[PDB]
Amino acid sequence: EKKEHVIIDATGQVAGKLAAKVAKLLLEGVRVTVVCAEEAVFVGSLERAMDKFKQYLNKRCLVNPRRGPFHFREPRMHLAKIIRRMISYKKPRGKAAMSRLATYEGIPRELEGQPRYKVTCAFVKYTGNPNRYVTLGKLLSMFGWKHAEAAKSLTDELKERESLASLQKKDLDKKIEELKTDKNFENEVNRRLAML
Amino acid sequence: SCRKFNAPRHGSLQFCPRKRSKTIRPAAGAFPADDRSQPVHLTGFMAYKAGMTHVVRTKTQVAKNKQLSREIMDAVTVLEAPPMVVYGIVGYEKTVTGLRRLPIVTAAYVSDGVLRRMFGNRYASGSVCESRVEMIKERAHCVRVLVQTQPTLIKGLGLKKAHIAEIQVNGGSISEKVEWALGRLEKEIAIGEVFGVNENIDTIGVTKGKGFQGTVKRFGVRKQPRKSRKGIRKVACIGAWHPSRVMYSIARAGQMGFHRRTEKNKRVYMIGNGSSNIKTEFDLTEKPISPMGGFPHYGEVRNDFIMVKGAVVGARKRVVTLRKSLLRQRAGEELVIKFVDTSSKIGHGRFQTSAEKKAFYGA
RNA sequence: GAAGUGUGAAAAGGAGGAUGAUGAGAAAUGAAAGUGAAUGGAGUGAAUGGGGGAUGUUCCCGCCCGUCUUGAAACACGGAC
RNA sequence: GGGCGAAAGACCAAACGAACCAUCUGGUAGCUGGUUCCCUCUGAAAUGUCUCUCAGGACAGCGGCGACGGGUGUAAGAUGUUGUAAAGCACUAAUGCGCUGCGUUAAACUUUGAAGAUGUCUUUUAAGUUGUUGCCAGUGGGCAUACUGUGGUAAGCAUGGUGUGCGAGAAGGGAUGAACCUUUAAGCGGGCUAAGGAGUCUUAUGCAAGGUGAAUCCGGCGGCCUGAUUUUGACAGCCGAAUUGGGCGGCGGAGAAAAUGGAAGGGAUUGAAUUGCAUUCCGAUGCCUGCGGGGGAGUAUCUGAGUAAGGGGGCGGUAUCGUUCUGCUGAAGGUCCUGCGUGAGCGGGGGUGGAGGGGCGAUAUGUGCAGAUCUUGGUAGCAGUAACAAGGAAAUGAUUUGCGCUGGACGAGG
RNA sequence: ACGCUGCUUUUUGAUUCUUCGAUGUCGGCUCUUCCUAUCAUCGCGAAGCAGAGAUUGCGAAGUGUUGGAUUGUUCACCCACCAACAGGGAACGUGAGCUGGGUUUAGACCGUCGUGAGACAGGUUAGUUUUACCCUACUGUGUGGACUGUGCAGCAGAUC
RNA sequence: GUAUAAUGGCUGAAGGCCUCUAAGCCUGAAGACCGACUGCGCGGUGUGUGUGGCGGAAGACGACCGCUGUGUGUGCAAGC
Repeated sequence: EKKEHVIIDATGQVAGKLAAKVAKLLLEGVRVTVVCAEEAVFVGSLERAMDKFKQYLNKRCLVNPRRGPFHFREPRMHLAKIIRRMISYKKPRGKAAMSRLATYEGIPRELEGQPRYKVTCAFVKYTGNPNRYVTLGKLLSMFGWKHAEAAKSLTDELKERESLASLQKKDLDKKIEELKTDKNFENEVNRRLAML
Repeated sequence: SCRKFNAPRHGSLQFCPRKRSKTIRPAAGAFPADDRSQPVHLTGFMAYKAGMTHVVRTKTQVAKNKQLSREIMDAVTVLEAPPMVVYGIVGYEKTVTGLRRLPIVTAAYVSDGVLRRMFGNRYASGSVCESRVEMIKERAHCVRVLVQTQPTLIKGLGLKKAHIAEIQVNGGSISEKVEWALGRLEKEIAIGEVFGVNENIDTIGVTKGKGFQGTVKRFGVRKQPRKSRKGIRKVACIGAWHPSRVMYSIARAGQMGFHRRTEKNKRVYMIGNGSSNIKTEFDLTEKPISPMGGFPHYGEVRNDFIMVKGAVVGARKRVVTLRKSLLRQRAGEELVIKFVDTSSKIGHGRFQTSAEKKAFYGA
């Protein structure tokens, strides 16, 4: 019955601490889209993160690898798989919850002037290792991801044309302000107020 | 358990699964790297396989190295290549998900062989052209043209239905690539304007079909000894108890041939026209490029042709795709050809030039 | 050294089909296993069950019985219906 | 129990190291398999003695059903018994030195000697509230664990002691498990806890200190214990202020090598896998509280798990004698729909069917099925599958032409 | 050296928890995959490393590791070649895949033992290898155009 | 083609000296990843298929590649 929608921005967010909270929203009937999926971070060193992804790639059905586990190298597909394994997705109540999620690298064009939110507990500056982390985009570019320069471009062009739209809006707030402080303005509105 | 006497495995897993090809004209997987400091050219062509012959060649070593000059006899393949026609332009831009294709520019009049390939044999039952040209110039990271063959000039195929493809345009200045192809719509481009003699080339095609084949032929395993019950053409053990399943790396019986294959580093030897005398040889006679009696199971060569060294994928009358090299090439040794054989390939032919047969018997 | 009883009060009559006649009645009664035709619903998940709710499903729980045995869902035996 | 055999234990009407047919004969089986309705009350043993006894049996122990009959599986005050642990050299047996002392030992050594056990008196001590006897079943392969021995290099090895469990014990928790921790059994409501937990699967909060598998080695810390050097200028190489040796307690690193891809339960986590805490919260069929049902009890109440086994009260098949009813105005049987009962089961309605069918009391039994490689009959899947046949032709076929090799008589047998 | 502490599961023992209304018991031939405790090939330390030839150590499992005489053999032992001819696991991998030389009931000979019928992990010779048409796995094939993008899976050259 | 292992080096404290290391950096393998090469699903688009018959370069049967009357027969060429 619910029809609420939320856009979540992942730029300085620990990837595990965000996934556990995004999955509890999906189970309670909320639609989520996560943008800028290549900017989530992993606490620690790049040598520790590459060793853990290398053991993941080793898992493979010897009899027939086409049946076997599938290793995704795109940041939007990889972070979607971390949210899926937070929950029981084989059962029908979990199939529905996964129908309410969307993920993107960068910011797509339709979501241009709508407000975004961050999760209050996943900021990397609350841990004891601020300034030692790896982004999800640098780790995955070392295993095959190609479109890392085309994602930084698309985000900055939208940021700049979302900043100009704020200058037009702010100046009208000053031109409307002077009109509210007028003479023929008030004596008009005091008449409409007069007829309740 | 531990298996004394090791040997290599039989066959390659690079090409498993071994299915039929889904098409007779496979599309190229990659294109060379653009160097935008050259003039604009094309990177490929489509031709048709005719047959094989000889050539004798002088190995240039005539310096006083202990072998001045050797003779070398080499096998070659001939392909018949009529000129192609351009009828469209295509651009691709770059996104976060990769290459996105822009709307297409068609010329003014699309041929009747291009409409049978697109809509079947029973198909007969503006400024918007100018707006689409501006997009391929603002956007469009890379550019390609749409070309088609002219199979009705080789009347031993019996087609009327053309093969069409997209070929990348190399040479710099994306606005220069477009204006070079705008002055080429509806006209022809010949194979002598693409490849040149003594260059390395790639070929792409489909192999000769053989049907359902046993495992001695598909993979090359041993036969069993003569005393053996239940046949000798087979593999004896298909696995261990555990894992309790058959593996994808075991050899089985099935389809052999009619596969898609790409071959590389084939050297070009000659480029000519079939309706004239082949020369640049050091003997006197005239000799067109076609043997006494004709190429077996093929007619004569009457259009342009190209000659390359060695074997070439596929069967006679099937279409092949030619591509420029993707690697780094050094020079190529100097090529000196001095004889091309044109005896009969049916039986053991002993004459060149049927007038030479006529003067042996008298009458 | 077996297996096999029954039209009806009356032959008043049937025995390829169809159309009919006689009779109180087409003719002892006629279960399950299994099948054909039409029509409603569901499915690409082995199926089936209990709680709680409902014109199929969505949440929770649930391994195949009988038996011998220190000990059985058992790669222990018997069991197609 | 005979034959016959150039000998193989061969052959004697498809089974021969003793043929076939009927009877004795339902031959015997300490061994294997099977043994038919509901609810309810009690509830074991896997040990001792004797046994051609060891896969069995008898006797005794533990349990069920009774009947008859009046008056302590814990402590205290007093007073006896014991020779282990530990320790020791007084006896028996061992063991190094110094020329009286120092050094080392004991299941079959004891000068000493516990904790704990075990007798008797006094309810004229506390606290609490049984005797006699009848008829009989099952059981006599056990196993786990806390603590504690013996043999063994050791074992999820073999064999003893004391308690408690599984067996015969569900349910909540430990991801999963006969035996671990909580706790003892699914009626309808209202409250609270236990073990275990409170990022997410998955019901439910925070505060603080550190941090980012053996011998044998290495480092660190606003940690602690002990020593030394120094503003009369140390340590390091004139400079101007701390320097340093040994140890201890936490923490980290080497030592550290296996065979399908893989496991703090998973995704993950820099404290969401470490340590210390409680002022919050969640969580059973357990506890408290209101109703309902059973069984005891001396009638204000108390009490419900259960295999082998035993007792009480009910439901149903077919008949007899004893009584009391119904059917052609449509019985039984069969099929669909519906009411009552904790249940075994008992009623009613509409089609079909075309002749009989019941209630209640006592009585007689060939008296209730899912299983026995059960008996007889019928029927599925496998599966339109395996296997077999399709013999040379000419519109016609007493005509033309192509191929194969047994063909004709007497006897046995029909 | 004299002493002391570990790891593996390839040896042979120790035990008797599973299977006696049956899980086909040795070796070879054929074929695939995994481990590293590395034999060769690639990179790099030490020396009682002048050079040459070797010896000892670390990173590293991608690719290779053969042909014959005698024996049923596993094993063993020699010849020839080689960059080198490492060691192991997968129901002591693999019999509805084969073969049947070892083992191998019923025929027979010899030696020793027994009065005898007979015995011997003592030697020798002759001695039946059954059935898939079911489910799954795996190989192809089918499941309705033309031109292409991009995710996933496979993967090749090595040595003289 | 990119980034690395063992090892060898640059700058540099802790510890006024020293030091390839504690922050950083350079180099470097038959190895890793990527590319190229083969297969499959899913997308997009000025785009949706010859019923039947006859052939083949295709084929167990289905499918695939072609045409929509251009076969058969005969002659020449080229061979045994």
